[PDB]
Amino acid sequence: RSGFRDRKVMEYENRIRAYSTPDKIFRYFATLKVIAEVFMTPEDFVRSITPNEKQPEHLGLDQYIIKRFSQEREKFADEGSIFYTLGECGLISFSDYIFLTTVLSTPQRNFEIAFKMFDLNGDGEVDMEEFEQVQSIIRSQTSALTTYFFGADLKGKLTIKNFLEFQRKLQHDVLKLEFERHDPVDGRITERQFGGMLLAYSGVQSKKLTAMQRQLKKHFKEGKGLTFQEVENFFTFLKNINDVDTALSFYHMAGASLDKVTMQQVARTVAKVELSDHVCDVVFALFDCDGNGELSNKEFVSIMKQRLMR
Amino acid sequence: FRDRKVMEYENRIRAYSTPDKIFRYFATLKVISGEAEVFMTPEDFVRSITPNEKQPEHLGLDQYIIKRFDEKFADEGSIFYTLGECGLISFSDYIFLTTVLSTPQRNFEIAFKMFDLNGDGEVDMEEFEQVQSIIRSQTSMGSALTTYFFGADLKGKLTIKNFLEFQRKLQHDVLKLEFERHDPVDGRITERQFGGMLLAYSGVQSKKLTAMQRQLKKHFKEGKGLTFQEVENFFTFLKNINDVDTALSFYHMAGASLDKVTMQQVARTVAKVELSDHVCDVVFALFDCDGNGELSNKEFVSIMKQRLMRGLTRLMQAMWKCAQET
Amino acid sequence: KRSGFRDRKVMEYENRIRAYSTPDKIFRYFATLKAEVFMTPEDFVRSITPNEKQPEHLGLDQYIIKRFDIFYTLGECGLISFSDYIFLTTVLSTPQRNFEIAFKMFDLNGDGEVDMEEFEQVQSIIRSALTTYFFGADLKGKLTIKNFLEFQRKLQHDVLKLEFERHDPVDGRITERQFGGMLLAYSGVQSKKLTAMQRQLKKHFKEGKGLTFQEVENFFTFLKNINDVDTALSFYHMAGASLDKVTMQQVARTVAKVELSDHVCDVVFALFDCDGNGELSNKEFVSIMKQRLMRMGFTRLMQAMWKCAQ
Amino acid sequence: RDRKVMEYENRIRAYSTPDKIFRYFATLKVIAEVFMTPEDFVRSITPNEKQPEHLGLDQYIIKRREKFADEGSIFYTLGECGLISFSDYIFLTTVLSTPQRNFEIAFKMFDLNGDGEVDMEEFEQVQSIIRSQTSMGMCSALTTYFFGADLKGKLTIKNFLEFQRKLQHDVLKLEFERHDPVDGRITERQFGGMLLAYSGVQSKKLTAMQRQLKKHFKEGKGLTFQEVENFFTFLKNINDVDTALSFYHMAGASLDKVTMQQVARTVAKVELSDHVCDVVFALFDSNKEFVSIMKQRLMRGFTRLMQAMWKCAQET
Amino acid sequence: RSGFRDRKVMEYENRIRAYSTPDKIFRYFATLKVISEPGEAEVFMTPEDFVRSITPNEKQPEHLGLDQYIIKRFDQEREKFADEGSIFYTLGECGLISFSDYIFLTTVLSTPQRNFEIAFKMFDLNGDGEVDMEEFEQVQSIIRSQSALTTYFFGADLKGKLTIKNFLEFQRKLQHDVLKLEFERHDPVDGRITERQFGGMLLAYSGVQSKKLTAMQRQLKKHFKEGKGLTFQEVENFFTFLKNINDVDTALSFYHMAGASLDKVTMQQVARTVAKVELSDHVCDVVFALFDCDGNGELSNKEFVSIMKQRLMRGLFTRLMQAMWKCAQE
Amino acid sequence: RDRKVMEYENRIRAYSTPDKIFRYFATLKVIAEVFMTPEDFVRSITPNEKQPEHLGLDQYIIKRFEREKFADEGSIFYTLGECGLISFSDYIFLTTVLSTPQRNFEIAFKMFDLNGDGEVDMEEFEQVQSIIRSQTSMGMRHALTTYFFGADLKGKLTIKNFLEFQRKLQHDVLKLEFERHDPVDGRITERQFGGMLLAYSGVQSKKLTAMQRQLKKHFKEGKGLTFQEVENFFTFLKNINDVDTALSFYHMAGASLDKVTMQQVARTVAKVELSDHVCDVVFALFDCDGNGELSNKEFVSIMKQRLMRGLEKPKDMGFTRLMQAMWKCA
Repeated sequence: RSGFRDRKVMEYENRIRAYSTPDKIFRYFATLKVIAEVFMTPEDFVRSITPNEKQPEHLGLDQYIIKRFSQEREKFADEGSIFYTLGECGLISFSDYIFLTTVLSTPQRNFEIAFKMFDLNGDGEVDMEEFEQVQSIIRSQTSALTTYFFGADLKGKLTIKNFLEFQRKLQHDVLKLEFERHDPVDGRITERQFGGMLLAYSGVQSKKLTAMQRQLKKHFKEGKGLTFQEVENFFTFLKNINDVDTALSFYHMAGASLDKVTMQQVARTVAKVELSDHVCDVVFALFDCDGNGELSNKEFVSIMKQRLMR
Repeated sequence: FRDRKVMEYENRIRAYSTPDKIFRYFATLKVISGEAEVFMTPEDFVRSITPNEKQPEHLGLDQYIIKRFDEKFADEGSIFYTLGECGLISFSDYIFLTTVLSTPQRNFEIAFKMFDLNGDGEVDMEEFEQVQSIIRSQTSMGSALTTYFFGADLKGKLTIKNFLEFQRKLQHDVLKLEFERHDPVDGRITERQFGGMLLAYSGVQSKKLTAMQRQLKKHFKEGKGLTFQEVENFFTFLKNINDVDTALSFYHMAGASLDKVTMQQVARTVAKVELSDHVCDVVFALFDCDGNGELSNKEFVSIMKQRLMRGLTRLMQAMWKCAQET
Repeated sequence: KRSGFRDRKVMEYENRIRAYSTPDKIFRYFATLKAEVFMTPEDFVRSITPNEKQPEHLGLDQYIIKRFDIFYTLGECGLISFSDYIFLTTVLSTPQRNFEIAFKMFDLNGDGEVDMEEFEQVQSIIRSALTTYFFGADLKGKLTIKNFLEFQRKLQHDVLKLEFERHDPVDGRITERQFGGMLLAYSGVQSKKLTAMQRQLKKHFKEGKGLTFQEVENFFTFLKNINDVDTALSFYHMAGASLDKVTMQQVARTVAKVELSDHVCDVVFALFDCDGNGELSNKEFVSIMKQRLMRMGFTRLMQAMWKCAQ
Repeated sequence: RDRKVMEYENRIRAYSTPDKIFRYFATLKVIAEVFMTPEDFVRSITPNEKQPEHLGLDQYIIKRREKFADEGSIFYTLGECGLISFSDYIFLTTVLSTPQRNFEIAFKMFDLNGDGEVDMEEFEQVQSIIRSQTSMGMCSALTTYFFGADLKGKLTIKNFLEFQRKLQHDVLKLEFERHDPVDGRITERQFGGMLLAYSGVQSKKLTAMQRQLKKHFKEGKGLTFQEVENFFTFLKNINDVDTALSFYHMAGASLDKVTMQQVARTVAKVELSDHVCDVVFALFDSNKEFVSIMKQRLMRGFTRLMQAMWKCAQET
Repeated sequence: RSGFRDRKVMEYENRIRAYSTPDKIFRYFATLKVISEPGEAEVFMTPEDFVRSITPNEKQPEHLGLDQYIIKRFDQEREKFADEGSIFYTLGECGLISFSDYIFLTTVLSTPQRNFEIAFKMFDLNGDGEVDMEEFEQVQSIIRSQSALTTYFFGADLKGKLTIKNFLEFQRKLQHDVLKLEFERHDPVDGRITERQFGGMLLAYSGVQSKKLTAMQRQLKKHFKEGKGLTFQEVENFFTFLKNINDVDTALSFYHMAGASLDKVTMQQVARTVAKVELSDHVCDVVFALFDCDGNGELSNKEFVSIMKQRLMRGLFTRLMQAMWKCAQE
Repeated sequence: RDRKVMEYENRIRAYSTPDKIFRYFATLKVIAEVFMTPEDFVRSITPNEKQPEHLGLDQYIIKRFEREKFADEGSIFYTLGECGLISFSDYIFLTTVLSTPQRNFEIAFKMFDLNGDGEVDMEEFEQVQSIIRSQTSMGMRHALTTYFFGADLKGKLTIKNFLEFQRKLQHDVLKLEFERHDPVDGRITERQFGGMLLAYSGVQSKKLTAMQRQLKKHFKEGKGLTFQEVENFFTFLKNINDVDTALSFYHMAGASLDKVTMQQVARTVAKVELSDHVCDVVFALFDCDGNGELSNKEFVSIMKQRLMRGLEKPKDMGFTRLMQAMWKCA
């Protein structure tokens, strides 16, 4: 089969994603050349950070699609998408690319502080140039919209409250696109796809997704599917693994069973979010010990941390 | 060796013996009433959790100082009174007080929410016994003040707020005893004792303590002294080292010199607290590269952490159990 | 509700009495009759079994009441006075070895003759109605290590049946979980390790066929030679062999001179194999058994090493 | 020179590979296979005893029906006229240390009916196992001996334990002889050097004994070999001898020369002659301590627990 | 029900193979007792016997056994005992193996090329390694330490040198000729072997893994690779693949850390690059049914390269403990 | 006093992070970036070498950005880009090239070039390193790319060229280790070469004196070893595996492990000529006791830890040496 080609193709695509210069990555994943400069569609962007999704055949390295340069022009983004704030109509310039990749992987922690740095008294404000600095610094651990951030004149102040909102939102749209790049029939994704998602940033544990489908097959949960809401609530649960971690440990030490009920519980009390009953059966299929239903917390929290961190 | 062989020993006990073996060693009183119980004074309590402090050699392991079931032992106010006795700490009070010293706020909050399913966090009496019990299964180690917490009927509840305050004052009362064991003079502490206090939970680091009294003196900055407030404050700035750490890192990179000012500025923005202009002399004295005012932030955040964390291959603990019982 | 928290605190207390109180304090708490206070065979087995809740109404100094109408050799109709307790306990515990040496201490030129006032002294030593049975009606009779061992030996058989009846068997058979729990008895919260047994059993079709009391006593005498059963299983392993249901049988046959039913094996290997193989965990097994059979340092210095090894 | 020489040797004994130990104490070479003689054997495991300096380190003596052992010393069943090959050294050293219990359980694995019979190749596996946990582990004419000349016979624990029992004995006579018995007796002091052969300070607590056996006119009598042996036999029991002494202790009776010979007859079923006891108290006086020494002497500040660990490990 | 009797018999025989003298072994597995005039006789083993005595778990014909043989009366005109051109012919007799040749072959089938190249170099300081007759006798003694073919090696006059290049080839044949005899010893049908019999060869030298074999057929039954059979050639390649377990153990470790899955594919890959051999899809299909993890096509590499090197050699906190159990010694 | 200092260092070289280690032994700061002089690099891996008491812990010689040259012409270090200065970045790479076996790179490179011996593009090489680092005790905590993959980075690297880089590096570092002993005329001391051998070895630093006394009574004491003498000895060492078996055979063969045989083993097993003097020193401290006999076992052992630069992450006596200390306290 031509499946030994995919294997070598992803290995390659992956190697780029994690060792090549920002530049090269871009010239690989981005599929649009506009007359003349290259841009990557939201889909491309996301596919550049997800490490296993293949690149469209004849597109690829230094091979893009030629597109001839009002409210009647092409639109790749969508209603609300933070990708419009990027000037174009949902297209991401190489420049926008760096910014965005570094606003995706850095913690609120860092920004909150780095901002407070330029507002010794206020809670955190930055002008057009101050911000340019907060990046050079933050980028050391990894005018499209400049006007969007500081009025049209560039004398506007950027607030940590607004930025966090900006990030907390970029993350939403990115997370949705990942749910989208799986073809959801009626808004639902497979119990297998959902796992593919939860394990993306991990080894070839892609084989334990079979250990899952069996577990579900047995208990008659073999095929409902996971809607985005369900997927998303899990991921807002995941932003707290730290608290969820130390919280799942106490339930352990207190001699309770780390089963579906206590996970749903640690979600309400530690992350103030209601988990779907199915998400838990699926987050268990592939995370309990072996059939146990005993959420192997150590192993869980681990994976989730790199998933949560891309 | 006359003192080091002694200390280096006591320091091993604190660090590896059973809570018990530690309590019998450091505790100084044994109150009689045909039955008797061993009580450690607040003084002993602090000495049992702060290394490099010799116990009265005459007292020591199982050697106490008999009293007659009455006479107060702790300062005027100290949370050590809520303990029922008059400043005394029974083996219970001890195991409890120490576990309420090492576990961070975070953990109690999360632990308390494990009961007030629909609210900030309210734990009744039997739910509390169940929170410590759980919390203790992590601490280095692992009737009088229960009324103080749940009324005299025991039917009241505790709040994660009031308990965090209880813990805040326990940490304060301790900080003051650790400050007292240094013989203040008009409320001042040696530039060397405060230094000592910092390197306290480290090792033979006590040689860089003399490399400090030399540098601190070439600059004529040894003699002004340090008040408990000056000190208490530095320690409130310590409670946020994680944010301090990752705050200095940006300043450093962003270019700025990590000098006496930057520290004080970071202490304000990131830790909402003022750092004594002289406290910084002592900190930089023994934490800056060398002559320069440039502080060695990486090493600073290192020590400061283990200082903030008195105690929290832990086979060595299990090989000890088997090195004596064999 | 907290009906369990209050229960687990009840047990914990009862277990601290049983493990710290004077023989006096003990007997009073469990003894359920009243004159002089006695404890039937049910009371006795319970006063030496941890995690067995005493009928609350009764408990401390609260016993039923009745008028004067091998637990029979004691005197009464199966009821055990207090002296008999302080005796039968010291007997049920101290091993053969000790009595032989205490007896061969008064019969230098034999195996161990012991008259009445010599038995008294033997008891006293060890510790730190039926006597008319042991030494004739004139008390000038003598007791042999042979008869005495036969005494203890039978007592041990009757106190062992007592636990087998303390599970209400259906047609002589007792539950797989009932037998397996009977073992773990003297240990920790390992009571949740049985749930993992019922699983290992349910998989290979063998979850309730039944365990004849005979199978239970044929497995206990097997647990008598542990010290050799251990040194033997260890010679097997080292000899490249495999510690499996086959061999465990062999050993029980040769070294203990007894037969182990394949079933009892499966229940044992169920909750003692290396988490699902067949490879008995000899070291771990012999440990629990020795503590089970009993009712110090470098014992944990080992498990600590293996954890860190991972 | 001595205090330094001996130490060196003791070390070899205690830390060198069997090969390097053998080649040291071994003194011969026949034609070329280096053999060691009973003398040499006992001298290898007896600490504080020096080797003929001219010989020693890879230094032997060349030879080419000259007997080297007593009339019926087990060292005859080895094939030679009393010599011990390298193989016979390894075999014997593990038969000396390893306890009966260990040999019985092994033999009993290969014997469902009886108590412990073993064909040739089985004896080889049980010996592979046994030796793979002896301090020494960390062909011979014997096998024609144990299993007929056809190699089809079976060994009994009775018959093996009996062999091992005789070996122990026959080495004791070699130890007790390597002292110089006059008329067949050994100095009060000599039998003391044996009891304390496995401890540091000898001549310290020794001369204190001589002082005490003088104060009580109990010296110069000399100890026979039967006496000395009857003692060590008593020694191969300290485990029960302990739980025995303690019992007499609590029972009220004082632990004296009498209640001891009393324990002897019941725990090891042997008669300790009076003089043997006078000598023991002479330098012991405290059951708790006493046992300890007789422990390290019976066996022969903890880098040994690391070894207990390799063992547990080898058995899990 | 009585497959038990079958095991004690099976064990007894390995114990003879592992802990007996070469003689007692020869006297047990050997099956021919050739007699001649007037009253002198000798015992020989056929190649089928020789191979059986080294391959554990194969039962010896009940009625034959210890000292029990087939009596043959002394005979290019007489009967042969081995395929056309089986080294066993270079031995002199017609495939028969004398007690002496038994001691030989055993010490040669085992030991590594390395050891032989080094021992030869000792006698040809300037050269690659030549050996006359007496020296070769020495090498054998050196290796072993813890009449018709001698001519075949050193000319008809014993005045001949033997080269490593050559001798090693002899070794190479011996090894190969034995492998065929082991394969053949599983009654092939149309030169192909059962799936179970292949596992048989692979687990041959391991303990009592004989129940995993059953676990295997099941694994195989699900994915319909139930009974296609294995050619000898398919086998011999997996076996020369094994002659590299080292470069393969470290190769699989890297593929592991490098992210990649240890599937039926990467093994093929590993064999290609590392051992310059091509593994057959079916061979891998059997290997995984015997070594996949829970049964998810994930090679348990660790325990695999472990069981295989034992098979490669025909060997008849564990180490993390072994280390310090001596480290405290140094 | 001087002891308490050294201990610290080793203890840092042993447990500290690849950064704490770097900021300690590196001696420059260019304006701003920290660097280490080849002298520093070597100094950081060789245990017991003292760091200029005025530098160390975060201290450096501030330097200002045919300029200041820091290494004997030709040195590989120059390929690092700068004038011979090793940057932390390149510090790790270099320590992970020195410690690991040639075998590994060979295998590792095969994964990315099925056809040939092995090639590796710029990013594929990033993977090899990454993986290979998981091994080393350095990277188990923690410029030239252009030299490697052309200027455009679109080039390829060979195993050959690379192994050539590794080869040339192991050398230049051995030269620097040599020079950092204060050679006169180009000769180290009988005692300093012995030092070199037992460098990454235990605290056996009280046997050099037993060695100087031995060389003494034999008029060995006082001639010195050249660098070539030492080099060939280390090249000899690049095969202690075959030399271990080679010595072991000569032994059983019956030959004595003397200065003459260890000279013949150097030739046939490594195609290198050992000099009498290097032999005299090796034997001076590695002979059994008195006879010229080599204690080959103990010899190979030590030489191995030395051949490993002590950079081979072995948790063997790890938790042991430490937990042993506990003992010597209770």
